[PDB]
Amino acid sequence: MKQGIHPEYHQVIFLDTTTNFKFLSGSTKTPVIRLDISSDSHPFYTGRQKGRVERFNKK
Amino acid sequence: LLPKRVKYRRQHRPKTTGRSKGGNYVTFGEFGLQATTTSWITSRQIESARIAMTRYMKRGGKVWIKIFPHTPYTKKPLEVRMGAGKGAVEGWIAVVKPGRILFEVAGVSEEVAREALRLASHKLPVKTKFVKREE
Amino acid sequence: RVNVTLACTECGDRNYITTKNKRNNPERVEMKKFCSRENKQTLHRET
Amino acid sequence: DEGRITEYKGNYSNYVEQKELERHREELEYEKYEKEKKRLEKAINIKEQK
Amino acid sequence: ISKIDKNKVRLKRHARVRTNLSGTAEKPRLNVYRSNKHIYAQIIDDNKGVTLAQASSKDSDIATTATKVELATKVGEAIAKKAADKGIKEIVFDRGGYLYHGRVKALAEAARESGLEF
Amino acid sequence: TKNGRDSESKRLGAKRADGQFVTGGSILYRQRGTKIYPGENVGRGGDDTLFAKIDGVVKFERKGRDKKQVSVYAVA
Amino acid sequence: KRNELPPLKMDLVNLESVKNRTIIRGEDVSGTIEGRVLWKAKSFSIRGGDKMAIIGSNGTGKTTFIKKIVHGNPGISLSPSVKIGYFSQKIDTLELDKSILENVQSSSQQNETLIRTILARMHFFRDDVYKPISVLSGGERVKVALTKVFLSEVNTLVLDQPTNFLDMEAIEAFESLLKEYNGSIIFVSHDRKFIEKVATRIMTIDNKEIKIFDGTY
Amino acid sequence: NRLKEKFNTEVTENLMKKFNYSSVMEVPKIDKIVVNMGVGDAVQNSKVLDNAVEELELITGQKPLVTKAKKSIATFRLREGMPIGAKVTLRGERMYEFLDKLISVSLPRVRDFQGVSKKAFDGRGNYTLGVKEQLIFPEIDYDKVSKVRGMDIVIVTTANTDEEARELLANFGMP
RNA sequence: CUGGUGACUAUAGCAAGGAGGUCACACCUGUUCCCAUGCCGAACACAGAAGUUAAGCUCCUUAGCGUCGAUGGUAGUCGAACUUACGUUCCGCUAGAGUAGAACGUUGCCAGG
RNA sequence: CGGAUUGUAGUCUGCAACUCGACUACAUGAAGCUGGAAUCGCUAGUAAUCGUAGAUCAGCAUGCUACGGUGAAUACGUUCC
RNA sequence: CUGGGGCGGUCGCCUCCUAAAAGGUAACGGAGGCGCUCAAAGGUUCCCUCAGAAUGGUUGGAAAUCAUUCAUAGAGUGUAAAGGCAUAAGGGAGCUUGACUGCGAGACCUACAAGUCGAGCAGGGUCGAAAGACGGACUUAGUGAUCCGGUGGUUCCGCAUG
RNA sequence: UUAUUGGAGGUAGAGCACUGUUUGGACGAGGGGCCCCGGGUUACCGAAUUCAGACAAACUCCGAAUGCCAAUUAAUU
RNA sequence: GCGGGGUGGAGCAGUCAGGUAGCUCGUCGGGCUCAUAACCCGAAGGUCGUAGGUUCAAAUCCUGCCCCCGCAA
Ligand SMILES: Nc1ncnc2c1ncn2[C@@H]1O[C@H](COP(=O)(O)OP(=O)(O)OP(=O)(O)O)[C@@H](O)[C@H]1O
Ligand SMILES: [K+]
Ligand SMILES: [Mg+2]
Ligand SMILES: [Mg+2]
Ligand SMILES: [Mg+2]
Ligand SMILES: [Mg+2]
Ligand SMILES: [Mg+2]
Ligand SMILES: [Mg+2]
Ligand SMILES: [Mg+2]
Ligand SMILES: [Zn+2]
Repeated sequence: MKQGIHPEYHQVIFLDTTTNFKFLSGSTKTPVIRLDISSDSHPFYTGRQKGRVERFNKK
Repeated sequence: LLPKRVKYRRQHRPKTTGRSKGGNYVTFGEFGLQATTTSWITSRQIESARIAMTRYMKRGGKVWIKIFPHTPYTKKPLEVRMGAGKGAVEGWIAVVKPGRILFEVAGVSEEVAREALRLASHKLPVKTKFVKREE
Repeated sequence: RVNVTLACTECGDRNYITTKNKRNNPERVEMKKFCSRENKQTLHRET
Repeated sequence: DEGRITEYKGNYSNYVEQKELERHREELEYEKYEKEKKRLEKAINIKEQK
Repeated sequence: ISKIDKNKVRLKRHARVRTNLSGTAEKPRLNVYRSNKHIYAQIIDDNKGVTLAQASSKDSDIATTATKVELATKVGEAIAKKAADKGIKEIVFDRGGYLYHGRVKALAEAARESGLEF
Repeated sequence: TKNGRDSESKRLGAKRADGQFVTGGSILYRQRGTKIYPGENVGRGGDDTLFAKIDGVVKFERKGRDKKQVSVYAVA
Repeated sequence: KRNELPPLKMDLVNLESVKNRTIIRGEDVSGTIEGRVLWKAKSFSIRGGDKMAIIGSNGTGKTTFIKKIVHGNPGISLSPSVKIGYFSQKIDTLELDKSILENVQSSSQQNETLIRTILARMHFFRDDVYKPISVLSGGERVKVALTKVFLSEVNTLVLDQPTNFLDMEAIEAFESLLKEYNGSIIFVSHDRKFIEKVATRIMTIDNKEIKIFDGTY
Repeated sequence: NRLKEKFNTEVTENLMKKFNYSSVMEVPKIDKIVVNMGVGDAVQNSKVLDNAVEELELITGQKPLVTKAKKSIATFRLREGMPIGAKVTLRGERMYEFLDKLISVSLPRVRDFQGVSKKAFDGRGNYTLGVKEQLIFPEIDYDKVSKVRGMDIVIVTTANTDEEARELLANFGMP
């Protein structure tokens, strides 16, 4: 790791407050951080998943 | 019959002494034609001979030409004093030395093969004989 | 690309000829070369 | 022009005039040369045919 | 991935060095071999394949707990003492196909300083 | 025609045979590239000539099946 | 023949002109530095397609008027459509920036072949666009400034003393380009005979006061 | 060093129980992550280069290497020396930081995530992502600019079988 | 026997299978100072030895690829004698390909056991 | 600004609104910054503009026919078309 | 010059083949290049090893760039061809100017004039820790006699003496 | 001059190991004309691979006889 | 075989010296007109024969190929 070419890159703590998936890593944000969709909030990794015929039979 | 492309169109004209470097043992077919003498053989002669055999035989028949005229040859323009370079091309030749197999034929009986290759022998500058395979 | 005469910056003696691009090395080119009078390796510019 | 320093007695109008005549003279001499060369080449070709 | 043999790239380099330098009895070459633990060292004429001296960081009174570069320096001192007797004043250093920065450099400086002046 | 030229020949090849006595600086084998490499007491010139550096005796030699060399060894 | 160079031909890459009712407006711009009334507080307005001109003797304040246009809004009223291209009375380029190419491409987003082709129309050849900008002659510095300010994404041009070091056979190309420019231009120049083709809203500064009329005479 | 520790204990345990290795040193690891941007629009305009060069830096926390042509082609007007953008190499804790900052964060930011491919191994146990929407990393700030460019990621491993690659990646968290 | 390092035309190699390790060598733990990578301690280099024979390394077997390779015979050929024939006859050398076969290295110096 | 186009959901008529009615609500929001060569109408409650009504008609009008509200500019004058 | 002369072509140099396994060898025999280039594409010290195919992958021949495996040379070697180079003569990086001065045993080629190679000595040095390399470039073409005149220097003469 | 030894060199031959040429097959790599997104074809097969047979002054994995250059050798001249 | 050429539908510039393809007539739509022509307003129409390289950039320079014109043969 040279000096003069790398930007600042320090430790940071991500958080998916939609489930408080609270996680540690390093990044270049500049140490309290947000996340919006993650493994424990995404339909695949969490498993969950949210017709003209039906619509016509409604009426 | 020609090559599609060659590096040197003006070659030396080949050697005629000696005997076959190969092409002596009949390989593909059952019968063949074998040169007893040396000469050159051209596109024209080959087309003629092959036509002769393929007409004498019905659609039942299979032929393998075994030579190809790689080597070109030159001739100068007419009515020209000697020298001044080397002439253009007018043909393509395969050299033939005694031993070599010119044509091979498969899909027939020996009598039919004899007559076809007989008809062809008269369209080459070479004395030939009729060959069968070996042991 | 042209002929070039060098010359020593403390006597004035040419002592060398060479060649250079007048495009790529346009400036009054200078290099250290032996000078036979001072008997020392001396800086020689172009003239 | 291209390092060649041409000198001209008079006024900028005289420069314009002199350079005009020189351009014109030069073009004419060039046309003369081309025409003559063309002619002689044609002669060459005919004479070679014969 | 296939991993790479440092020994082999080293030896491929060693050959390119040995193309130039060969040695002789008048001045033999200082063979150097390195390992992740410690160094071996020889001094050899190659007109006959006759190693004229040797020392190692393995089997000696030199062996101590510091595998620090100082142990290389002491290998240098050891071949210096063991070779200056045998009439060897000057030699051709063998980089070994290694690089002249660390343990190699330390051994070389030791040998220089111990009378075995190149 | 568009041809009819060739250059002077340069007299390549061996100039002192094997088992032969040779003085210093003596050309042995003029060439182009290392058709033959040097050996002992032999130098390779800029134009790849091979010249002895010491008086001695010439011996062309092997260097691994596609590579020859040449050595000028002293005599007594 | 003489290897005669091809003529000067300047370009403006495109103005998708919109010609709307007004481009600039300002009111009562107090013209001073300190202790000096350079000109009176006055208004002004510039409209779609105006070949505005300025005529003034020395030490008047034309340059400062243009600086007020280009920076600050004291008594000024600009819009987000106008994107000024400022050609200075000074250099405005980077002297030892290692190429005309770089110093130009800094402010424009176009292809290398188009930009070197424009430079070639300006007679900066293949091996000449890497010349430094300090080395250059005055007229060609001026040309490179103009090219940078053209290929800038702009619609109104603001030109303090163009035509200054340029030659008699590029000033004519410039004359014609400004005559034919679909958009707005504002500029200074002391050449009334250059202005004869160009101007449509002539200005005149004098005696610490201002006047502005339309058309030539 | 959560993920290093995770790998060393838990995944190693699982995987060697699964494949029945004769020793831990048979176990596959990751030697490197390699990013690429691969853009030939710099023949047109070189601003493109410096842009993506800066974004690669922002992502991986380290400056990128500029790749360069080696041969010339007339279709793309690509020539020896003209750069085609950049790559990056990553190994160490940077490797795991980047892994997590994909899996936990940005791969859930996919618009339409139907798992991810089971086929994209070369045949030695080494994987590629052909990524489309380069702004699923936060620090781009895609207001300023909209050319996402896509991107290529290449995970490289010391596994022999694509099977072992799949299972180790599963224990990481990748479908 | 291991390791280092030279020598010999790969008969030495490639390939497959199998085997061993704290005394070597290895992988291996980290960037702590020297030092270093158009970016990364991957490499280079260094402080190291918790850990593992998986790999590299070395050893055993196999003749599938490569390499080497007779005898005999042949093409060719210096020379000679006949003749002009796309040649023959006598002598001497002598291929190339192939066939059988060889071979899965051998030594020399030094430190260890 | 303008309100085309398209999507969804609805209302009325009707024997039934795909081709093929009008209308509404929501969503979207195109072209267009006052038009080249040419050219039309109009001399006063006119032109200009804003609404309204009616026949045909189940339903469908930017059209046709008719009504009022506000309300000009100019006509030198016959040289030219 | 020339398979009469003439036209056409050529005239000097470099590399292949003809050229008959030393060398040399002709023709209006066959194929191609030269009249330069490079202050690094030189010198030196360190390090690196290619092209191409299969596979995986965004803007897709996945030919741009990337990752792996295969691959001993088919790449590259400023530029013709040949001979050579992967123990690098090829590709990068750091420092420099030996692309130096005076010479030169002995050799090649050779009618002559010229051309080529050249250890080694001395001087004064760049690089390398040192050994040691270095009097241009992987080699072979990339040139032009004398007279004449121009420019610079000089422990050289200078029509009695200066 | 011969005998012996050694050596440089790539010819005749032979061979296809590269350079180019070439026959007949087995697959094909995917295109193309034509039919209805995909799928067909009594077809080119650009190619790749492979089996067998063949060509070369400017191809050579190989390689003679002769001729040549010498030798601290012997003989005849 | 040798020598010149191939740029919207026709004829010509531009190639020498590389830098955004131009001129006249024509074609198409619309105008004027009783209708047509002329005339006025707009617009299309050019991988510069083709295929390869060099170049940041090719009508332009280099290569190769297919035609066209003369000569010859
Ligand atoms: N920093 C300053 N301090 C004092 N006076 C100044 C300063 N800057 C400008 N001025 C004066 O303000 C006036 C600005 O003149 P400006 O350059 O605007 O005129 P102009 O119309 O361009 O004339 P020209 O260029 O022909 O001289 C001049 O009087 C100048 O001397
Ligand atoms: K006959
Ligand atoms: Mg040289
Ligand atoms: Mg004649
Ligand atoms: Mg005659
Ligand atoms: Mg010879
Ligand atoms: Mg006197
Ligand atoms: Mg032969
Ligand atoms: Mg031959
Ligand atoms: Zn001096």
